[PDB]
Amino acid sequence: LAVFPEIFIINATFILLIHGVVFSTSKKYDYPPLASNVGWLGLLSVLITLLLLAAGAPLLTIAHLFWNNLFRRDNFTYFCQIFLLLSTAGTISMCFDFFDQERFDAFEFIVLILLSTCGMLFMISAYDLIAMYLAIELQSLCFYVIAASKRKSEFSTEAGLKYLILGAFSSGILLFGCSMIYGSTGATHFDQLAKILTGYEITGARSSGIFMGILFIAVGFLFKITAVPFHMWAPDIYEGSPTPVTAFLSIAPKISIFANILRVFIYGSYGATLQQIFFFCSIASMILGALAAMAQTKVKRLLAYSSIGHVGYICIGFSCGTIEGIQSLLIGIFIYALMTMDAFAIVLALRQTRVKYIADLGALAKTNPILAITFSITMFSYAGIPPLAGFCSKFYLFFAALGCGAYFLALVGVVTSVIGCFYYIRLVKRMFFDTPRTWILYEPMDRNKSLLLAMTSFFITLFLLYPSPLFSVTHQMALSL
Amino acid sequence: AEILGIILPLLLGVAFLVLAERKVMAFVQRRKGPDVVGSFGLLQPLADGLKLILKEPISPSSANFFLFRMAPVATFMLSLVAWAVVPFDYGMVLSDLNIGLLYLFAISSLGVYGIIIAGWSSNSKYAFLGALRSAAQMVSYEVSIGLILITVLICVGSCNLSEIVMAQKQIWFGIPLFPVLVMFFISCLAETNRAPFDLPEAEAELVAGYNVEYSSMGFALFFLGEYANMILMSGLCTLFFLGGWLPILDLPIFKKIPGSIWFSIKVLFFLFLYIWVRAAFPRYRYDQLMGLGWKVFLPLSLAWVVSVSGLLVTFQWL
Amino acid sequence: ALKEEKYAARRTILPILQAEEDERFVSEWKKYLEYEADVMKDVPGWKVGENVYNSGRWMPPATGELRPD
Amino acid sequence: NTDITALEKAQYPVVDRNPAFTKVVGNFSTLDYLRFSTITGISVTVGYLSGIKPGIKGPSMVTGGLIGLMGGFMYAYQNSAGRLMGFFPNDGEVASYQK
Amino acid sequence: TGNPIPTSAVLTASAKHIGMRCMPENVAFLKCKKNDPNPEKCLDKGRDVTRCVLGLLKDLHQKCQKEMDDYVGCMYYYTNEFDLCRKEQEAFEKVCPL
Amino acid sequence: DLIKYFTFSMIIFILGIWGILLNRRNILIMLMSIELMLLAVNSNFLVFSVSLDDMMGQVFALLVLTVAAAESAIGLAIFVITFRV
Amino acid sequence: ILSVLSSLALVSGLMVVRAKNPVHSVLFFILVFCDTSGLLLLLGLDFFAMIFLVVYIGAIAVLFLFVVMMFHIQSLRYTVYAGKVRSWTNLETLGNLLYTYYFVWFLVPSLILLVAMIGAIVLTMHRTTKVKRQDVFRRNAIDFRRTIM
Amino acid sequence: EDLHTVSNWSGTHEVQTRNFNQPENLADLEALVKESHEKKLRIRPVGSGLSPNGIGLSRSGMVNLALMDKVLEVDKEKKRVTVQAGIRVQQLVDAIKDYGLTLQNFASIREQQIGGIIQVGAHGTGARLPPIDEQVISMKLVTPAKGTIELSREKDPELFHLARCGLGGLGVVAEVTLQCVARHELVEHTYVSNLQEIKKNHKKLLSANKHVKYLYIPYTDTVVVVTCNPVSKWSGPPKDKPKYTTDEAVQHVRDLYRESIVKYRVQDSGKKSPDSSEPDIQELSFTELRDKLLALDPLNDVHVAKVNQAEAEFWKKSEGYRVGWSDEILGFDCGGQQWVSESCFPAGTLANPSMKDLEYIEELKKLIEKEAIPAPAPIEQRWTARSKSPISPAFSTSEDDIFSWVGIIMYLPTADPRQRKDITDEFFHYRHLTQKQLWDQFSAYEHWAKIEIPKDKEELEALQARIRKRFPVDAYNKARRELDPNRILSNNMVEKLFP
Amino acid sequence: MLEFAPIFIYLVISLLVSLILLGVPFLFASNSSSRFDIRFYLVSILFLIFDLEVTFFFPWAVSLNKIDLFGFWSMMAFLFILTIGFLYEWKRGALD
Amino acid sequence: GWGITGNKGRCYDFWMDFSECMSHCREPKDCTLLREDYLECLHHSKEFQRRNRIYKEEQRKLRAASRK
Repeated sequence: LAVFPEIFIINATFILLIHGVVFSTSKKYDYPPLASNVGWLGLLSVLITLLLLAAGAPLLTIAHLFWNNLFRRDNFTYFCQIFLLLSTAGTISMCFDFFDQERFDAFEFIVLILLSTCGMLFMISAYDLIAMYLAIELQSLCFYVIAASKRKSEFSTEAGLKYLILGAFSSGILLFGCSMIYGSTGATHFDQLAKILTGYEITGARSSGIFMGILFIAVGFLFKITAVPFHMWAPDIYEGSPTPVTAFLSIAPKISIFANILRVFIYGSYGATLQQIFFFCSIASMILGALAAMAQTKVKRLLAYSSIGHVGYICIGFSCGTIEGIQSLLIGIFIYALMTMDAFAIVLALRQTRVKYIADLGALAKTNPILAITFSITMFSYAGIPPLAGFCSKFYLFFAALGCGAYFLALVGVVTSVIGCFYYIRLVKRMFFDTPRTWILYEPMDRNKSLLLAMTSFFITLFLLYPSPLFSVTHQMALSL
Repeated sequence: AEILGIILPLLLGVAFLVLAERKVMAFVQRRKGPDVVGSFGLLQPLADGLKLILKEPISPSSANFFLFRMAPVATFMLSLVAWAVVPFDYGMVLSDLNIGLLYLFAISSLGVYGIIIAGWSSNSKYAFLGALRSAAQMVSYEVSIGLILITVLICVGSCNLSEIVMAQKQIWFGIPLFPVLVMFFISCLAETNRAPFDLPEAEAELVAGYNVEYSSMGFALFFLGEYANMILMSGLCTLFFLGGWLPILDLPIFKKIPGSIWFSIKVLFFLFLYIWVRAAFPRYRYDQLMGLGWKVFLPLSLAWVVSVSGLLVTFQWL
Repeated sequence: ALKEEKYAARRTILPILQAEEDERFVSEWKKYLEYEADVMKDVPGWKVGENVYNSGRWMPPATGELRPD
Repeated sequence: NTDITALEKAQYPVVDRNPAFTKVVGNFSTLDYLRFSTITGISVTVGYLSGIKPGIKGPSMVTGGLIGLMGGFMYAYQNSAGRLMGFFPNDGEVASYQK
Repeated sequence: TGNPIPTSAVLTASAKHIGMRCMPENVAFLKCKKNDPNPEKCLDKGRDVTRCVLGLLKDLHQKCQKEMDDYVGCMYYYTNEFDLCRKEQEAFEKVCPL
Repeated sequence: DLIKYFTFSMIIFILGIWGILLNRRNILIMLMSIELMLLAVNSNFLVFSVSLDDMMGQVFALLVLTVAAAESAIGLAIFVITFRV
Repeated sequence: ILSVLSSLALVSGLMVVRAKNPVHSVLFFILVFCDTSGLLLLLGLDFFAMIFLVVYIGAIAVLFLFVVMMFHIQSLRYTVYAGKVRSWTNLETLGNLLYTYYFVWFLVPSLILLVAMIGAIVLTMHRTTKVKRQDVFRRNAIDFRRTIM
Repeated sequence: EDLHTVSNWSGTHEVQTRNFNQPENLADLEALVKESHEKKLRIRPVGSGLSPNGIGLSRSGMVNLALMDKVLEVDKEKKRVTVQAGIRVQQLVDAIKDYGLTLQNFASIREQQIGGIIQVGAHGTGARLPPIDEQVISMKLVTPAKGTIELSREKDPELFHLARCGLGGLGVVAEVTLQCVARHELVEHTYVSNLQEIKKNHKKLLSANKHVKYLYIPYTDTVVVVTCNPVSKWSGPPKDKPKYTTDEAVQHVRDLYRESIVKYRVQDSGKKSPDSSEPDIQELSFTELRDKLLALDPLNDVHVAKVNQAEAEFWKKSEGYRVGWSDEILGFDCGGQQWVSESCFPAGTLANPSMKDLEYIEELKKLIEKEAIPAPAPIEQRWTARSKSPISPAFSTSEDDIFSWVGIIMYLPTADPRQRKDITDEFFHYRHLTQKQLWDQFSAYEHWAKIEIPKDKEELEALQARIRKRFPVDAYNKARRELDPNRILSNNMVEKLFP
Repeated sequence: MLEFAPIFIYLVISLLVSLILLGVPFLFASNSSSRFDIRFYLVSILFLIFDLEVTFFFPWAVSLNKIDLFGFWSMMAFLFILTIGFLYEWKRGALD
Repeated sequence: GWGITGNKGRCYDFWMDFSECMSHCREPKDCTLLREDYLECLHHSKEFQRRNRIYKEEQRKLRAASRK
């Protein structure tokens, strides 16, 4: 046993896939638009998976056969795997409206999202290089298809091709690293790998073959999370695709990759090389994002760059070896995810507006004044303004970084937060104080999208009154590795 | 080397198969086939050949000599090299590969190249699309032949063709898996084109469906290739399913039991079956044909791998 | 049953073949050690002649990748 | 080979290590049959309700019920197994002390 | 073939007899090898198995040589393949050593 | 001799990544080089499995075969869709 | 001498990344795969040689050829006679593992082939079946029918 | 005390050395003890197995002692070390030496846990030196279900003695407190003397040092004998401001258990005099000779007799004596385990006029010479004092007495293994060195670590009844049932000894 | 591998034979007497997938006595996933 | 640790020693003797470095004789 939570989502995907194709290819049902019927059913398939994974959390480690030769499930994986499904479900909740407006007959598009979640669930628990690569391939492959869903419009398909090549290269680079890592280790399991690589220290103890592999595996992961050293065309992918598909790739693959990153590198590899590369990436991502937030104008692209800047703050936790720092990274991932879902949902709130600049998004003070305050909260959360939940996560990242001793890295993060805040007050000024740009009038959304904002915006502000639970949850996960 | 002793007799076999097909398919139609040229048309293949050789070209065009003057060479070399692993009697295979069967599968996967290239070098849109359709057919009845060979492989231990014909000492796999022989034959009919399945080979659409520069050598080499591919794919329905070189084992006093003679008799039966089944059945139109390789011979082949795997796993017959 | 008969015959003649190979390889190893101690002259070279074990276990010396293929 | 030996195992008193199917499913408490029943309902109700839009209410209800059966049954199985094995509260040791 | 030269054919031909007899020497050699695979450490047990087996061959060579000379003719003709001649195998086994 | 069969695969992989870097304009050569580098790591797994005398290499090489093949399938299908009608 | 003839694969791999004529690129692609299979033969991995042939130069470079033709771009050994008594052919010693011990890394490539099927379907159905062959779709009551042009 | 590093930045990399099986948290171990007390499953502390008696059973649940070994507490003011039984004796003595105190007596083997040694008839060489069993001021015994109760020798002298003599069957000692004597210096002596000469010299050795150890090797008139002498404080030169240079003659740093690994450097440095006792080896030639002695039994090995004389001569060529602290200098049993089984004669004060100390040594040595089946490994003979009430405060009053301990050692690993084990067990049971045939009247006290009346299959009656007849363990048998009703702490050899 | 050399020379000798069959006609007889059919990409990708799954069939075929009833069921799970893919292709209508 | 011809592989025995000695090993540094022996079985690097010097010393004498 022990694979039942993953088995259910794979079975649920197959059952939805058979239901969608048989029904969609039905003259009797007049070839109906299954998407949105596959939806709701798809959202509850994730929710049933969430319950099964949570229910069997003590039972997850049922047998040595699964952990030693296939995948190992641990307390850290369970807490993040629960979050991964919740992140996936939250994205589906905002996405349902997009399915309704679009002529979505793509029942398969939901099955791809569930298949991606199954790949992501296998990715979090993957304990072998073969398993991690195969799981990464499935999650990315499902994602490649979602990017090219709007075939009639070349803008989505061309964006998909750049995402596909970046994905193929990232998987391929990681694969080459596995080959080199395999050559020295003689085994592909992370557990066997850790025994050979424990305290390898490429300066203290010679390890030419292992390092050659480690260099490739680390580089491949960075392309997947849109790290700035390998950001490449990844920011382009975010703006070119419509906002809802962009949201799904924005949070769920990134969270899965970050959780996979901590497991593959901290436990398996012990050299003074892995922490430093993230430290350089963190400084660069925040610097690139801060420059980009001022440089970028389109609201969708700006969100991607703000997300890239936040990704750098997340990277610092791995960069500082302290377990408290790894915990701080987890606090950041959760806050960034809630804000990223909230931010995409506010953009999704202005569904009526076609692609438009920030100035057009302004003038929301007179109309939808509460939404205007809600937009201000979303920008503030990435900005690092103190009352919001993001600052508390950043302060833990910074407090851990000061304890870790990363004064230079910590300072640039504060400086990048400072660089971001000026644009955010300017954006807040744009919303109410100035640049209304025509007094444009917006349209309503579904209750689920409003609740995504309601359950998140209140929580972002409520974090100050009761911040203890999240901090407790995050450290437990870091210690488990 | 001794590759001459397997290519020259095979060349004679193909040359006499053109006559065997014309003559058998004629006898079927209540008429003697080629019957004046030789004593019984036995020289008719040599007459067809020596005619095609003495026919002046329509245009020399020896300039384009690396593109499609070696593509028929490739098709024919593949159809002839898949004969190495085919064993005619115990210890008469030219090269006993311990993965022999998979090597045949690979040779087919390269014959796909042969067809595609020799059709693309013909700068005729109709002929090129015809060659592409023929390649897609030859490769769509290759998943079905693949699964049929996985069945006959589950029954056997290994892919070694000498073992697959040695694993039938007790009973030929034609008797228990007869439904499979019918599917391998109806696939080998469709993998090669010569079949009820030859719309790309509809009498006219074939000649104008492989090349533009004939010069006769191209016409003969394609037909020599089709007839060797046919002798081969009939020398597979007789290794796998019929007993490759095995008698019925009654051990007669009249019969001294030669091996290669039994392999010959069986491959003659399957060649005669190729002819008979070309005579008596209408063509499948390539639009029902591709819908027969996917919707009929793939499900009925998958079922057979699960049936011959199940019934051999439950009762430990493996 | 035929394959088990063949494998039983092979396993039964295995000790004789392995003894012949042991004698042959140990003779080649004696001559290789008498070559090493001769190419090394024993003052400048490997002050220990064979010293191939590298831990408490023996292994056939070394080769390429796959000769029998 | 295989073995049901588990990490973090036997936190509660085991009743039958490695329960055979047709026993771990014959151990369904009236709560498991109430978990396998509410999951199948929330999966039929969502399945029928999702299909009101495309006209597939009946067959989408049936496929939601198939998903619910699979999921709720594997959940009831998780519960009754982690109960028979030493993983869950496991107050059903009276069934062993009595039989 | 000829003097009892332990060729491939003459060894795989008498392997039945090398199984019935010379089993203690074979199992001792195998016990050594599975204990430690260094060739020297049971060079003596190698001599012991080779001694009893060369003796077994010279016994088989001396008695019913023509049947043994026909069976090893088989095993050299068909390379140690048993089924290809069960007639010679029976002749050689039936005449003297069963 | 393992170095000869590895550094040759290593520089086949380098050729693949080189063609990736240069040919950002043409995509069919991009996919060519993708399958090239997924061979130079596949042939690498096979060579390292023969050298180490370990079967995990060949298992992983077979799975990379039947994963890079699906990757090429989806890649070329995406490339054909990219050249819309 | 065929050992060092991997230089053929080496130069043909340099051709595909330095060729503007796509036919030469795919030809030297096929050549790279043929020489890589030659190599995998010299190593004795017979199964992987034939699998390279099949699933590369009978499927994948077939795909690439299609993308070119259409859509033009413009002594001392000590052989241990144990473990030779029963020589395991490469297929047998891949099947002893892939289907029983590491079988989940074999059911996951199952899911990857299934995702490849679903992907080739959802991508290259090309509006040629129920994806859009459902109907043009029309509704009379909303339709103006000459009331509004 | 800390662990030997964690690369993972966390506990996921584990270091424990002895007891690799892994030990739960002390509360978790107690919860496992409670679970067994409620499952009725036998549980024993993990056993090294060096002792022939099976204190730890593989069938029984095994409790990891790595945390117990890691945590050690010594109080200088109270001169008492409060530590869990899991810690090995060598680690415990080193901690006492670090605190400036020494242990009066030592266990035969450093690897065995000190608490297990206290259970197995703990004793040390010395007529005037009190045994380790009487040197332990306090002990804590696991309470059958949950928790433990602290006890002291003064609080429960009879119960403490019953538990120590019980071999841990009556109770498992969670924590043991040992009194530490003022630091003193012991000089190790290694030499070979004739068995008849050494038995005659036994009284002289007993008078000179008060501690006597004799090793008997068969087929050799000369038998290796190792003795330890306690030097006077500030003997020779008086102490002065330089801590080491002035006191170097009185106290010098010496190697303790240096030969942890049998393989040793063959290079010659410094004195470079080869010996098999203080160093594993000092010369390449004597290393080859030692390998031959291990391969061939002494009866067939002529070189071992010559080597024993040569090593004694080598000691004379080398420094005449080696002076080190009492904790630093002690006799350590070799890591390799060879079965030892024999009974020990008691030199009681009433028995001392009836049989002289010279008579006791002569009779035992003559009996070892008379043994029908010779034992190849050397036979160690040592003397320990009675559990005197003054040494550790106790309500119970014990008359002063002495003991003589003889153990016959044979090679456990051999060609055709265990065939010798069977013949030697028969030889222990019925030959001149017989546990019950002739020594039942003597009532010689078998060492608890040794197997009792071997083979145990040949006779189980002696352990159950004859041992009760020989010594008053009947109260201990009732106490064993009383201390643990569930009998979760049950060892099969203890069950034979005490029902 | 040892038996691969006969076919290794077979390729070259058949090359020679076909070159002679090419040159024979050349010597004698002197002076005086649709935008795109994507279904060909669907059929092609589908053959690719099904030949990958036959590649996975081959070791399971030749080694099925070793994997007693567990390798069989693992392959039947792989094959049920193949069948789900093939039924999604049949219903969607790629087999036409 | 299965191998190309199976037969328990070749370095699984060395990995078995490295893994047995990696049970509750004090530190990898303490057991690195088995890991290096295990790596040596995997790549034969220790034999190669000695082979290069045996080749070099023999070559150095031969090169010295040739140069004269």
